[PDB]
Amino acid sequence: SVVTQPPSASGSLGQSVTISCTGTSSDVGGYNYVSWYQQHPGKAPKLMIFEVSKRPSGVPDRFSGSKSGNTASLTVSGLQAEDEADYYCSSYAGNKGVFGGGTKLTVLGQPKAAPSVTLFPPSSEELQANKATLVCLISDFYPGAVTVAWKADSSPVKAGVETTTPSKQSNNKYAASSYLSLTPEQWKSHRSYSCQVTHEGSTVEKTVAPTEC
Amino acid sequence: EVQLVESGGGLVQPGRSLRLSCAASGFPFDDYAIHWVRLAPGKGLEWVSSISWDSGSIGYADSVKGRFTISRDNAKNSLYLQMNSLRAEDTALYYCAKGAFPGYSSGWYYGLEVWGQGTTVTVSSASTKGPSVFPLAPSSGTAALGCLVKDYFPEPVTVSWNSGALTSGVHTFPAVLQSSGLYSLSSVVTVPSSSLGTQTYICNVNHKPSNTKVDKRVEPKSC
Amino acid sequence: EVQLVESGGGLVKPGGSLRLSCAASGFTFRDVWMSWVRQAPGKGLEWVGRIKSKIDGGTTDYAAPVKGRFTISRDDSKNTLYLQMNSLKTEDTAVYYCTTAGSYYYDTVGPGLPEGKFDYWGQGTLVTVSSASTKGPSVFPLAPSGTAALGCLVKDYFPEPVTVSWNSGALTSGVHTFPAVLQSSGLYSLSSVVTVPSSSLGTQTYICNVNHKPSNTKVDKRVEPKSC
Amino acid sequence: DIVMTQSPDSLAVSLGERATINCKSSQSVLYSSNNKNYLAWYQQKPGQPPKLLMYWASTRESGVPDRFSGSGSGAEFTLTISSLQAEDVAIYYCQQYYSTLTFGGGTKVEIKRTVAAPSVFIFPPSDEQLKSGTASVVCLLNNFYPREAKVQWKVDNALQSGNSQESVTEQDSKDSTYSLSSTLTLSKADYEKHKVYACEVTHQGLSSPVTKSFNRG
Amino acid sequence: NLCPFDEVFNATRFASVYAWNRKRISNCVADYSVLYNFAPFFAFKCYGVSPTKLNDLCFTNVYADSFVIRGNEVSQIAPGQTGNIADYNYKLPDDFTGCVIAWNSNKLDSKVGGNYNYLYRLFRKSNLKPFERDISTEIYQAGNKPCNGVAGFNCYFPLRSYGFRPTYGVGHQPYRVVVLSFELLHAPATVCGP
Repeated sequence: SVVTQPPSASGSLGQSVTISCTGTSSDVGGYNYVSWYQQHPGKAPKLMIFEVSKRPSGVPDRFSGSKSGNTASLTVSGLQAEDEADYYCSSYAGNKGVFGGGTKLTVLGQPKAAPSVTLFPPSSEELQANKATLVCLISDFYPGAVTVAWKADSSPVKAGVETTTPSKQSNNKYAASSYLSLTPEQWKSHRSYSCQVTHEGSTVEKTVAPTEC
Repeated sequence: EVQLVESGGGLVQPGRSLRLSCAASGFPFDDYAIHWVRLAPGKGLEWVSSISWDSGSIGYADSVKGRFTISRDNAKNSLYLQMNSLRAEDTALYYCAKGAFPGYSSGWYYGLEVWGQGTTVTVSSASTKGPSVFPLAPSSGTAALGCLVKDYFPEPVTVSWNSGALTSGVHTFPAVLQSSGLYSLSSVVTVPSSSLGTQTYICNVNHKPSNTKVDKRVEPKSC
Repeated sequence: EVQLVESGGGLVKPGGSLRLSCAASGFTFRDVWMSWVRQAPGKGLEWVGRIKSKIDGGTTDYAAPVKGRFTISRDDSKNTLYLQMNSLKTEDTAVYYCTTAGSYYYDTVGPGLPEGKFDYWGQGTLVTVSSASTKGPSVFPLAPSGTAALGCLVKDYFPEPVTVSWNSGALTSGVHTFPAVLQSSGLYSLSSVVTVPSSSLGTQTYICNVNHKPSNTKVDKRVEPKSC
Repeated sequence: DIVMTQSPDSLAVSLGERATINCKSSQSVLYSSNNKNYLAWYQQKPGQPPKLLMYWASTRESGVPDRFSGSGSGAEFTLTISSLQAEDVAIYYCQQYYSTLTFGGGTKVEIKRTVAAPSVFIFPPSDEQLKSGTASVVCLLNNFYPREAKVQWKVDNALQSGNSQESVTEQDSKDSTYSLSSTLTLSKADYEKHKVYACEVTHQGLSSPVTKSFNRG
Repeated sequence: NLCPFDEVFNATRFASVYAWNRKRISNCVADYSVLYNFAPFFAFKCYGVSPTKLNDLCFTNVYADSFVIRGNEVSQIAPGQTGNIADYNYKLPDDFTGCVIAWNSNKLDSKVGGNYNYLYRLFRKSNLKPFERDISTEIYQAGNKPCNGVAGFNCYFPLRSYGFRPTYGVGHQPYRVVVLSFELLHAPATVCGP
């Protein structure tokens, strides 16, 4: 089967948190070969616990494994910002292993980070392919929530707007990007385009113009 | 170092077949038993198959039962996975992983120490599409410049700068889903302003899906 | 309780032979790897030998200096350890402890420790290897004249030492059984002084009990303030 | 076998200070088959057997305070007492059990203390003894510190030599004090040739030298 | 002339499971008095063979295998019961026509400082053949660098210790095990004890 594991968990900075993991008597309750794996975005999994509660070389004591029947539990004390990641348990089951559904851990109490907006106008090369794109790039912000609003001159545009959901960078912070598509005609028509980036009640409007080239 | 690197994946028409390869390096692979594990978008880790060193013990997963076929050439230090009758559900990232010590089931007992960085497998009926790359110039005490990888499918693309020599200040953004179901990415580097007359910057885009490489030269706009 | 009582040390002539005996009680004796460890005056501990449990073979191991001059024995029915010593030397003069040290790391005994521990040592008997003769000690008062002081002077005896117990050992006010000095003639003299208050001198009969079992001298000397 | 080594040989620190001992082995006592060090630490107060402090190089014996704590692995071990107490004065031995039993050289641990002037007492010869024809004059110096002291016998103001013998105690478990005994052995003949038998004590605790003395009358 | 079962079960020291001991029993009447052998064993189960007075039968040889493992892994000693112990520390045949017995030893094998006498073969290249044994104690050069006969980075020893402590619970308490293999060759049966 698939192993019951809550989708989401949470804990404040410095606190603890437990990630339960419920299987059957033929896996979690069958053998004490329960592992736990940490996976950060765009990287391979890491072995964090093996044999229920044993830690490999170079893994903090903060992390501690345990079990009770068909329910294994991973507890992470002295929670740090970097702990904010996904976690799955593993188990032997006779010539085969099985994983949990997984749990995404969010670490609260991380300090606010202001966003840094960098808007780029259309390149003439692009324009020379009867296309135009403005490139707004957010970064270094926390929490992840951000609103992006574009405006042609004073008048906002909601077409050709595409926007990331903020992802996490090596700065342990976030990074969104909005792309406004235009026709070359629209670009030269309006005297400017702007990118409002609203984050935690504070705002950043950057502005670009065809005059800027 | 002990190093598993997986290759052999991309776009493939639903119902077709495809064969992946895990290149071993820095350990007696010929003793160590190896496993395939896949990570489906949104979903988590899922066991695929397990092959003993001697290839005398092979378990497959219920999902891929009588569909996939694992193999290995101990001489060439290579693990293979022949995937036939592919479906959308297979569409995932495919990791190759070994146990720290050498046992078929040891990997399960004492965990899987070493994992490769994976090769991505897309089972879509959609078409491939190679990117259009465009320079995001600065205007000549640092300067931000980059370039724009635009309208491609599937993921991923890689961007390196100055033939991978320019490494610092670099931030390749995650890509949006183009409304047309493509992708649009933007690599941006921060460099000294003083260097815009001296240094010339080139971003090295690569979309192997398409078999399409691009080196775009980014230079200060004339006004 | 558990206890390890060594018996049979004393004076033995150079090249002579002597049988030490350790009477053990309190713990499962036959399961433990018993050892002898010796100590020369002022010098450190030195392992002598070991006998393993007879279920673990009953192998003997001896140190380099005593290699093939000593012979360890065992009697599990009587719970007693022996050390047979032959071709003794002046180097071998030392106090010999029997101990359970080095056992628990290998032995087959489990968690049910007698007093919650395993490493036990005896008081250990003194083996003096000299070609000299025995001599009984002389007992002389160190008389008293706030808090005064008084003692007993044990003087001239061989070998060392003498057991000095102040008032059946009850008195412990300032008992200072200083080690007996080696005399030019090989004899031994100490001054077991026990500082006690003035007032108290009126009462509190001060009778040090000196015992020297090599010569088998038992002396109870009462120390009285002098009239002058 | 294995040459257990210790350093330093002697050690003295104040009350509640950091007391630090070491051990060096000619081989490794780290057994790969279980990943345990086969090493122990032993406390021995004078006149008593050794007491086990530490085994497996780390694990304390029942009831030993957290004060004591053994660390290290392989062939360079160490036992540190966080804060040295009065009774902690003793010699300690690092005995490995990896190969039979071999003990270290030994490290003597002593307490430093505020200066302590000696209480002094002379005892004249005993009537009983004088019959036998010998004179033993004693001098006591109970409760003194530091250890270094000078005791001169002087008979009718005559600097004596060659006829004295001393015995220092061990540093009192509690008081952390020393005591000394100087015994002046003379023949009855000589003992009668003189009148005043004095003992002069030079110490740090005494401003100017103190003398106690007796008169045969 | 009964078989020496008392020597097997009430032995002072049992073997580490990796070098599991094997005591041949031949030329003796194996009267099974387990029903009243003065020991309340944790459990008992005869695989293939049955304990219901089957003593009447005459066997060629009986190989009694002994060792100690953790309660958790008591099950591992069974036909088809894969795991560490099964795969690296002794294994039975799928067609196991024999009994197996084991019991708690916390008051026999648990040592205050931890028990390190008992060792479990951690890793091994191949799974063990039924009733096979390995006492290999060589370092494995997992690393692309040699070990020079030492354990360290990517250089591993092939054994480990159960470190039994009474504080531990049932799961990690020492449990001794005795196995009953019933051999029947062309040689005349030497043990019946009907």
